[PDB]
Amino acid sequence: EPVSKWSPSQVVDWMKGLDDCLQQYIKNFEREKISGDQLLRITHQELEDLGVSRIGHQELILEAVDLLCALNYGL
Amino acid sequence: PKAVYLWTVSDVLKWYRRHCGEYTQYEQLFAQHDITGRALLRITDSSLQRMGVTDNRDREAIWREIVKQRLKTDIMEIRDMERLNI
Repeated sequence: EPVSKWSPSQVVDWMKGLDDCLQQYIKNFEREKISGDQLLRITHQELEDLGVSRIGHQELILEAVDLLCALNYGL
Repeated sequence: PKAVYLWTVSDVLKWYRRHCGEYTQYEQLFAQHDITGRALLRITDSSLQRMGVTDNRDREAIWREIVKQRLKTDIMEIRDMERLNI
């Protein structure tokens, strides 16, 4: 399934496979119902709004999205 | 010489003290923002600004160190990869 199709629950299952230090952000992603399409389109400002104020943490999430995006489109 | 992708925030602050030592007042921003090696490879001039390095000259000096470390990293990794071949 393309990531652009993922439901909010599928985004949360993906996040659960990421670094231990990002697990704290899962409640916010869940509350806001971030879909797969929204995740592929995610920005630094959207992460800040989702409670990710540490720039190190923003960059780990963005690194992981960039990797997911490359896989999605088979780059 | 541990590769930057493997650097902990501790390794980042050691890096900072060595190369950005004259700008010791921003050292704790890197701790507060949890800048690991992996983050250090991604941040931009804009991130530094958002983190609190508002002074342009101080920011350019730090940014120049970051770019220098990234080049060093890239070169040494190429050299390492060539030794393993392939």
